Formats: sequence, C-alpha cells, structure tokens
Amino acid sequence: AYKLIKMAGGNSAIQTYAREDKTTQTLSTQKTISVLRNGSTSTRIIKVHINSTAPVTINTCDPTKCGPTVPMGVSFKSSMPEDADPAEVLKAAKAALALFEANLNSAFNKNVDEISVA
Amino acid sequence: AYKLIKMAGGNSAIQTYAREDKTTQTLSTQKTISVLRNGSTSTRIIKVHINSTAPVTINTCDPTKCGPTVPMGVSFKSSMPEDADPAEVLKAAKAALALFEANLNSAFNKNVDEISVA
Amino acid sequence: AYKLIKMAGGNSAIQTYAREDKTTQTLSTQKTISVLRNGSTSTRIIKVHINSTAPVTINTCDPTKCGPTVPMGVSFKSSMPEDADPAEVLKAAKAALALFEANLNSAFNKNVDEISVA
Amino acid sequence: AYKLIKMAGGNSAIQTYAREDKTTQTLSTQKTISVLRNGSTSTRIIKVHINSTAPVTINTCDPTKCGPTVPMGVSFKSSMPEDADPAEVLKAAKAALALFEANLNSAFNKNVDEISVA
Amino acid sequence: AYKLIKMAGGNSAIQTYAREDKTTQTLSTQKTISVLRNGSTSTRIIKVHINSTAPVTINTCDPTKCGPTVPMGVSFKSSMPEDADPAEVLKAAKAALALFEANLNSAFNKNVDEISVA
Amino acid sequence: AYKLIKMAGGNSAIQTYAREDKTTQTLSTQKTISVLRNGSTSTRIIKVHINSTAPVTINTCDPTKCGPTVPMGVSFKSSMPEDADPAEVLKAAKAALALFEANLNSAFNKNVDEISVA
Repeated sequence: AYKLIKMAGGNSAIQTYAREDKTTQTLSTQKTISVLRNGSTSTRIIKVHINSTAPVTINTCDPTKCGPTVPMGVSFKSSMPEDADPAEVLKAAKAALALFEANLNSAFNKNVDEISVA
Repeated sequence: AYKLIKMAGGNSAIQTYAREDKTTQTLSTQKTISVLRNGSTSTRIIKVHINSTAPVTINTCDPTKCGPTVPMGVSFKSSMPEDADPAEVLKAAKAALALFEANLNSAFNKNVDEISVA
Repeated sequence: AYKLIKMAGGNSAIQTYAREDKTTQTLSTQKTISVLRNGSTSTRIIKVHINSTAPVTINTCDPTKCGPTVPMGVSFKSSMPEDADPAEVLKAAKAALALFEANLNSAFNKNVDEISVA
Repeated sequence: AYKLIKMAGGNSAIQTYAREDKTTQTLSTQKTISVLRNGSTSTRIIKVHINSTAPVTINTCDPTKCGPTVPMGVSFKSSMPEDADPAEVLKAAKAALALFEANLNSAFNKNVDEISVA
Repeated sequence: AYKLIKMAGGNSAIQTYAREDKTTQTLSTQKTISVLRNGSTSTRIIKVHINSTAPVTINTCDPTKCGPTVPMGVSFKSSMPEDADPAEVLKAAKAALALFEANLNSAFNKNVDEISVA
Repeated sequence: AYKLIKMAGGNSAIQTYAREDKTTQTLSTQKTISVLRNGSTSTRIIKVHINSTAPVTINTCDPTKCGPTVPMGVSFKSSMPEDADPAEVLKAAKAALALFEANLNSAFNKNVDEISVA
C-alpha cells in the first residue's frame, strides 16, 4: 500500500515517478504519436511505453556489503492505429503473462501447447 | 471465451499461438537466459517476452471494412536476475497500465501527478 | 459544443490541439518575439500565428465519401511592436472577413467598393 | 464608425482599400484560384488573403518627433477545395483568436490546455 | 494580491509564470536531479532554482526622453542530497535575508558582528 | 535558537559566519556594486548574495563504514538598480519558495498551473 509521486524530469513526453517509501523503485510512462500515410490518407499511430524498475543486489549469499546492483524491470509497450480496439490483444497478453509471472525469475519455460483466454 | 492454440511452427524455445476462431490474432512467448559477470561474480538474468497482436483494417472511406491493415499489438517484457522478487515492480507496472489502458488509442496524454499502488 | 484538447506533442512554444470528437480537425497557436533595431532604438515585435485546419475529401464520383483528401484551413497572423494598439486594425479585418466569409469557397470574387466598420 | 474606400491599384486580383479618416490605415483582399488534379479529375483550390495594416510610431517615450514607423498588421488566409465547408475551422479559429486578441501585443502566451468552441 | 499565471514554455523542466496584472513581472521554478556515484552506491542530489524578476527603467535626462531597461531580480537556489534536512540552513539564510532585505536597493552595508537565528 | 558568530576572513567584501553550536554550518553575506554607464549618466547596480550551507554525510554500506561528505546549501541572490523597488519580486519569490520548501529534499515535482501571491 504505497503511491508513486511524479519525479522532476527533463522530458515533457515522459512522465517519471518514484515510490514514496523507496525512491529507488521507479516507473515511467511515455506516449508517442506517429503518422502513417497511404496516398492522400493519413492515420495516427499511438505508442505507449510503461517501464517499472528497481535495483536489486546481485549477491544473494553475500553479507549484503553493498554489492553492485542490477536493474530488475517489467515493461509494457503498445502500438496501434488511433481508435483501434486493443481489448482482445490485451486479454490475450494478460492471459499469457499469468502463466509466466510466477516463473518470471526461474529460467524454466514450460511447454504450453494452448493458452485459454477468459 | 476462446483459446490460443500453438501454431504448427518450429519451436525455437519461442512458442507462437494463434486464436482458434480468429487465426489473425496471434501471441508469442519466449524466455531467454543471459549471464552477467561483474568481476569474480556471475549471475543469470531471466528475460521473458510476450507479444499479442492482431491486424487492424485502417479506418477507411468505404462502408465495407476494406483498407490497408496495420498491426496493433500489446507487448510485455521482463528482465531480472535469477531468484529476484519482481512483486512490487509488477504491482506498480499493473497500476500504471490500469491508468493508461483506456488511453492506449487516445492520441491524448493524461497528465497524472501520482499513481496509487496496492 | 466541443473542445480542442492539447495533443500529446512536444511543446515548442507552439501549442497544437486536436478536436476531441473529430481528431482530424486541428489547431495551432504560436507567439514569437523579434527585435527591430533602427539606429539607437530597438523595439520588440510580437507575432501571433493561429491555424485551424481539417482534411476535406475531394468531391468525388462515388456515392461513398471516398477520395483524396486536401487540407482546408483558416489562418490568422498578427505582427505589431510591443504595447501598440491593434484595436482598429482588428476591427477592419473582422469587417472584411465578415464580407468574405460566405465566399471563402466561392471561386467568384465579389467586387465591393467600400467596407463599413464599427 | 468609418468606412474603407477602394484605392487606386495596379493589380486586378487584389482590391486595396484605405480608411476615409486616416488614409494611412489600409486593407487588402485577394482571391487566387488554383487547380489540383488527380489522374483525370481536377478540383479548384480557392485561396483568400485579407491584410489590415497601419503604421505605428516606434518610440513610445519619445516626443513623437516623427520617429521611424513600423507596420502593425493583422492578416487572414483561407485555402480550401471549392464548395468545401469552412464553418467549423472558422469557428475554431475565431475561438482561438479570442484568447489571443487581448494579449496580441504583450509577449505573454498563456499555457492553455484546452480551448472550448461554442 | 495577484496570481502568477503559467506561461507556455517548451522546456518541461522549467515552469515559467507571469503576473496577471503585469505580464512583465515573471517567475521561474526549476528542479533538477544529479547522480553522485560513490563506489557501487549512487546518491540523488536535488537542486532547486527559483527566479523572480521584473524590468526597471533607468530614467536619464536626454533630449529624447527614453532610457534603458535593466532587470531587477531575486533568486533562490538550493542543492542537497536526497532526504537531507535543510531546516537549519533555511532558518539561517532567512535571518540573514531579513537583515539585508530592507537594504537590497540601497548600496549601504555595515559591519555585522553576529546574526541571531530564531 | 543559536547565533552565527563572525568568522575571521581576509576579504572584507564577504562576511562569513559559523553557527556557535555547529561550526560546520556556515553562512556568507556579500554586497557588491556595479556601474552601468548609459551615455553621460552612470547608474548604480546593487547585487546581494547570501549563502547558508552545512555538510551532510551520505551513508553507504561498506566493509569500512566511512562515506563521503557533500554540502547542502540554500542560496539567495539579488540584483537591481539603486533605489528600485523589490517588494513585489520578493513577495512572488517567497510564495514560490513557500510551495517548494517542504519538497526541497524530495525529488518530487507536480505541475502547478498558478501561484497565488499574498
């Protein structure tokens, strides 16, 4: 139960947030608009990028003597024509993620031959 | 209300599925392992990549839904050293996605100053 | 009966908005400052530029409204040295626009010999 | 309460007017027709240009000893396919202008995040 | 009593404001973050910069009564590592400012053997 | 409550003080005068600089528990022509400082659309 407050940042397109408790855990959201034209017609391509990271100490069996840290991260990206419906690709993506997020650190990729979407 | 069946493709430690009824909607899951060495210490880095896309007919002039197709896609990526705990990173990422999910196709960026979690 | 929301673009001291319901209709406002030096004296010149455009499907043969799109646009520009009074210039410009507004698309020029103001 | 009478001018496309009271305040209206063809089809592009200017003396704090003058100007431009409807782009442009015309000389561009159109 | 309205700036790191009555009187706020890497531990260093200026005109007698304009400004700067306590340096700075504030425009300075802090 | 005792400085333009309790916490006051020659009239320009700092130690875990020391500081600067009135720029700067003061050590910043001045 915490909240991520917006950080001072240089870019206007990117919003950066840090966790109130641990200002080492951060999150970043960015939106990009692109233009793709066929002949005379032109359509907008909206791209979203959300990145949540925190540092994690490399050495589990060490005495935690400020061992060099590696970023641990979870990222989300979205690219779609304006006013398209991501509802179904999101449902599918979330269903797939549910199979992995238990084993997101365990180097074990189960052979799944079909994924059921709710 | 549907299921993603593994497509008749060569497994490359990358598993690609298509939706049973709409085989245009696809989804891919891969896990890879890297080795990060800092001095004497070496640690394994688990990297998951899930992708869920469908084609979208460009909003066109015809009453019939006919036009060039642009891919729309939602992608989730995850990189962390083995046996780390991404619980809080995932929680924050999911809260941010909850904020931006309706606006994934909006072409307008909502300026929020804090993101409440858990 | 609608509002122009500022689009998710990088502010360049130029503000670009799109219409909320019809995001094809856009509008841009910029203000710039110049310095005009005549001999010893230097004065600041304020320059405003407002642009309001929408795409227009070319009048075509099909019953469906399908054809190449040409931009239609109305543009207002204003340049004056700082603290000047453009009240009367604006008044005359507005009277002229009132005369020509119905004929902005006419391909016929109305020959008027006087323009009444205020 | 004045009127702009037509001036002697050289061009037939451009109508030039001067104010009766001050023949230093002037106004000019021009209409241009262009042709844009796709394949066999061809369409007219009607462009209107209205420019209202007056000279203004540079030096406010001077004794008004015929200081060199700079033109202060307000301009309007219109470009659209023949028989298109500028009604909405005009409404939007006028709504935007209303925010600026108070501060047309004051070098201050307020951050406006949305413009309401009547 | 007045309000500092936010001006439209291209840079998102700096927020600029102008007084509603006098748009010549302005104020800028900027926060920036620096990383100080000591060994394998990086610490965050927060710098704040507030500036409040307005143009003052130096009247000099002249056949043509226009004199130059030079800004008068009050600036505040701050720099400290994250989660440090500025309470006491603020109190001391404010007491010194209290001594000098009356005489900011006066070119007088007297030896002060001690400054009493609240 | 404490007293800033005057330290013994070689330069007479700058007066330096140290807190009686903590001689590590210091404060400097300096006033300087500049001449601005416009034609045959020279005008006096008063600049004041107050600085209040103290050393803060960044604790970083290490086999040998000694971390580096970096200063935290609050700075005030002022510059204006003689006999000008800073009352309003001071009020505005103080209101902005009042907003940012709590968050001087926090790395958070939220968009503020206006600052209300007393």
